[PDB]
Amino acid sequence: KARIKIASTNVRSLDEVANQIKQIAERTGVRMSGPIPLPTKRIRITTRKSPDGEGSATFDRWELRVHKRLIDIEADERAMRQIMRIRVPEDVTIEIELI
Amino acid sequence: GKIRQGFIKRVARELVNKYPNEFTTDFEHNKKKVQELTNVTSKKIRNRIAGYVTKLVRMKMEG
Amino acid sequence: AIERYFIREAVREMLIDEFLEKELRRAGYGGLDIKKTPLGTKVIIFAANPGYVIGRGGRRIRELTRILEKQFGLENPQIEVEEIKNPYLNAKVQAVRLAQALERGIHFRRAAYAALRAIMNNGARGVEIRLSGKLTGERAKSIRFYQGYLAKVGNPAETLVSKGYAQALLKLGVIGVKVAIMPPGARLPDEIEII
Amino acid sequence: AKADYNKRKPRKFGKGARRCIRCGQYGPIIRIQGLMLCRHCFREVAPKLGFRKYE
Amino acid sequence: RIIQTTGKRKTAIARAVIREGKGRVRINGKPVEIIEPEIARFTILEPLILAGEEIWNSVDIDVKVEGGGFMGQAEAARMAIARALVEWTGDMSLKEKFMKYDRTMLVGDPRRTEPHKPNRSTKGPRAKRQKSYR
Amino acid sequence: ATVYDVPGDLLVERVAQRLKEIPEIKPPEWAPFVKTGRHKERLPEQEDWWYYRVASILRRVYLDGPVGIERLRTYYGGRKNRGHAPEKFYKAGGSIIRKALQQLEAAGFVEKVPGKGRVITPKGRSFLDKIATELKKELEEIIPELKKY
Amino acid sequence: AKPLNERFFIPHEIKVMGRWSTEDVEVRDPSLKPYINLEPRLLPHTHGRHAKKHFGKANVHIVERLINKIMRSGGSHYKVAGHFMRREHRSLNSKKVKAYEVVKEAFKIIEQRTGKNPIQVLVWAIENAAPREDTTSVMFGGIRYHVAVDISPMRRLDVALRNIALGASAKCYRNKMSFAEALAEEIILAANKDPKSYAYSKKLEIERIAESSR
RNA sequence: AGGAGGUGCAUGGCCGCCGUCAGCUCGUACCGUGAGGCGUCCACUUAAGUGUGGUAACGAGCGAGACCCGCGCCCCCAGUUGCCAGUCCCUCCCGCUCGGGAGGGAGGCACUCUGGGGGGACUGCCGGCGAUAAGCCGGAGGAAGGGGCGGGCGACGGUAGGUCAGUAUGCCCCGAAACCCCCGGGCUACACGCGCGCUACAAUGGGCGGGACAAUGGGACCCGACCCCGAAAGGGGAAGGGAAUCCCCUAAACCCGCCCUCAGUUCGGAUCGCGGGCUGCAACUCGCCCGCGUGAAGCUGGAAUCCCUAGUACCCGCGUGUCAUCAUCGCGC
Ligand SMILES: [Zn+2]
Repeated sequence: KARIKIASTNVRSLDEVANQIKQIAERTGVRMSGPIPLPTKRIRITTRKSPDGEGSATFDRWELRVHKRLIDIEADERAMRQIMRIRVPEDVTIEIELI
Repeated sequence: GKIRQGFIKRVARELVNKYPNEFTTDFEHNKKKVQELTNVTSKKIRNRIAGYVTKLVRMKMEG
Repeated sequence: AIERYFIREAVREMLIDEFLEKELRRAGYGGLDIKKTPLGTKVIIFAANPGYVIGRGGRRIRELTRILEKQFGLENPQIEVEEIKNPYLNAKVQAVRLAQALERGIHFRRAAYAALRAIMNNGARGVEIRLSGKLTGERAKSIRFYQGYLAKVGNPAETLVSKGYAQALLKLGVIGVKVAIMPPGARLPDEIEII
Repeated sequence: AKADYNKRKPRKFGKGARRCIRCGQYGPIIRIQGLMLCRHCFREVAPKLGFRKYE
Repeated sequence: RIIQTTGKRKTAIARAVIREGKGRVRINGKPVEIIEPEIARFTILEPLILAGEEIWNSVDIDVKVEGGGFMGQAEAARMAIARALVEWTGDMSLKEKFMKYDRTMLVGDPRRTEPHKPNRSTKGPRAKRQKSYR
Repeated sequence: ATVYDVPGDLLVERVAQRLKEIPEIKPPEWAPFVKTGRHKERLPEQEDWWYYRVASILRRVYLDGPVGIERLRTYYGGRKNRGHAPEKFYKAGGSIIRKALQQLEAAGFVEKVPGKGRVITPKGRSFLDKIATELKKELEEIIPELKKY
Repeated sequence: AKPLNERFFIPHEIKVMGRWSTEDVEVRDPSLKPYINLEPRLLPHTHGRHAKKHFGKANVHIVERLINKIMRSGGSHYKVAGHFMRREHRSLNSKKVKAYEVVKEAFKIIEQRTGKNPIQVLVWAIENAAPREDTTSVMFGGIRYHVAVDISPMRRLDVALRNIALGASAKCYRNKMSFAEALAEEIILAANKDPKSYAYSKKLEIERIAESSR
């Protein structure tokens, strides 16, 4: 079996990669486990606006969201070559492991 | 405060003038046809326009 | 963790962009793009005047690759130079050009009006240029030249518009130049029409 | 005149072991995710680093 | 016939399973008759007393509750039990009685915590530091 | 009838009374001169608190087993009066819990699950269940609503 | 201490607290009758839900109102019995279980000592402690005047409950009397019209000032 | 070269206040010799220069709204690292097992959950008021009735308001000193005035034993389950975890049982003695923790003054930022 974890800061790129993998699996005819959406990771940083100490304190909360999807497939020669031939856009990160 | 918007009122008036027979006093039907006939992409705005066109049709039928 | 990789990549892109902005001020710098390839990394630099970026004999490009690899730690980088899609719609480039004109010594009013007219005639819904600093005397001022339609409050103003800022180092001090441009084809939520 | 002086001694902890990569400050360094960025720098930088102010 | 229902209150989620039995109601495996405090026990018991002895001694209920406090879990279990009873008997008169007595037994409670804000945060959204004025 | 059908304290006290008989559970020599946690101000006021603590530990192993020293310490901790400083939560000591668990193991009521903790053996399970059954039989007379259970 | 039967009391009918029924409770004052809610209710706990609405507390059971009023500190910006009762960390604020237990004990004491319905005695106390007139500043022309005004039924109920709770707190403050005993004594005294009660004394004070200023 | 030397009365950028206030303006026409005026006024309405109607003005721009994020209801898809309701097997326990309960495997995703796309709420309907409009009050249905609830976004300008000691920077100055490094000290001093807080002045309690229920977030010289040692602090080995898989993490307020019974007390825990530890190259100036010992004001507070309209206020604890150690603090749960 092969487990693939795909994470990105762009939901559209995430979905594009997921759809490409799904199409590859469908054309190869191999059963595929649907994309598991893992909980989004939200990095929040709260910072004081003023560069000095004078004035009423005000803060801004800058948030960076990272979205994660998981897929499980059964290993095959053509399927795995096609998957390794994925586009993997710049903002998406892909990890492949075998079980 | 709850007052209708300028562009909402203008869009409703021009829509009802352009398609007199394509709207009635039914909010659901007005909503469907507003979504079909307008480039609106917001559900809230679409509901605004649909409600106001329903009001305009009611006024017309009243006289 | 995975967030640590995202953060390191963002920070590296930061430092490279800032260094290139310092280096290519006179080259009409517009931005950069970094991509990963099996052999290494590829860096595309958008410049209105690739002549300066390439230099004579390729020495500038050679040294730039050397620096961006050793100092910034990128892995086997290859640098390509491209033209700006439209220099008159990139706010940063226009701000840098106006600052350079002020440094040259053109009257601020004439330079601002010329830049505004050129940007408007090159295609834009609206434009606004703010000049702040020691103008017309020792007491600093802040004058704005505006034309067309523009937005400054809300998500449309945050996203649609392009903003740039630059500093002109004259003899009497620093002048701040701010440029905001609304590119053509941008539709505000208020604009809807029958189909 | 030797060069053994004029050199910062090695430091592994304290406010003297962290600096802003962009500013060189010594005070409010953000280490939330290894940013190593000063408070002012991060504030001026957040929109274009991928961070956003959703609400 | 096994029937499942859900109830939510604040951060408390209760899943109730109802079947045919003798009248055994268990919350997390512990009988409802020894629920402490009496306030929470009464909150849990109210729907059954409203329904009556006949229906009460005709069904068995097992409730699993997570999250929240001792009152939130009790109210979530109350909602789950009320919904399970209503759907099990299918009695519109009983549903009407429940609605008139307490609309919240069948309908959830939308109220949630309002996020805190600066100026003495960690105390509340609107709590503010005392101002010196001089 | 089992542990889940009986209030915790009424069962714990009875288990302590019953455990006073078993010879493998004896207070340590340092028991009289020790508090039950750094967060406690004054040492116990029972003179037989050891048996109550051991019964509580046994019931905890029965319910949430397998468990360990650190998690039992978390359970047995509590708020501390720090004086002018605000109140804060702290864990409990480890020697009491470790010795209680070792004594229970010697008695045969618990056993070590390697890398996981300590789990109740069938003998201890039967002991606790018998005590709970007796308590429930006693309670049923006062509360008729518990008969059906 | 208390019997296991009381510890694990299991109600089987819909009545106030599962022990006392309000079917026989009688309210005379026609002004206050539409506002003293006596509908069947097992647990007097509505989790608020009546603050959003206007006149939304006119449908909250009287015992729940009493519990909410008891849940307090006693005094922070107003002096009670010539003293402040600023209980910071030992107050009953946000402890509805404690307020509920205190009210239960007070009702038990009232029934033991009187032989009648504790809720009926509480009703009587409210009727006796509800003022009928007050005074306020009203401006006509360019200056103010100290005029006399009436009190609406809901304000009368609010004042009565507030006075009863404040009297109970004052009686219990730094005294051998427990809170439940203080509340029971205050309610009984208000029902009996004995001027010793804080509620009756304050009602008479407001009444006399209003009469003098009218 | 360098400069945390001066100048924020030379600047940029940034930020607080006017102010999330509703205001600030433009094209043409018209009135006035002119500065200027009209539009931007009047009646009603709105949180709003929000909108209807009348007019020497007709249109328009930037603000407001729109917009963006999250919460609450329902449907579709998705079933792992998340979940265990039904069904099978194994093991154990109880009133001797009719019956009931627990755990592990297979199995399922049924419910919760995570996260993508959609629906729903729109004065849409009814009665009344206003004038038939703008709109307002109440009612039915509904999860959500009137800006759905909370937030992000701060207009033309001013405030010579704060910031050169965060970075940049004009002028002035040191330039072998004001530049750069090393030890030691200070920023921690203490007759006294003030701001914001913690603990308390007790029974709406203190102590002792026992019984319950969370969420947000973080983890590589890092979190560390689990076992052994110690009375506590703490010490030795060490599984697992780059994370829906492991851990931080079995919170307190609360509930039961016993003692105390109105007392400067079994309240209150300042202030010192002795001893044991942790971090750190270094603990005296000047760190934190632990056991025993003593037990200072304080018994509710004048004038005056502060915050808050619903899961809000009040009470109760926890996460994180600062961190080798140190949270009576900020931001959140
Ligand atoms: Zn910096």
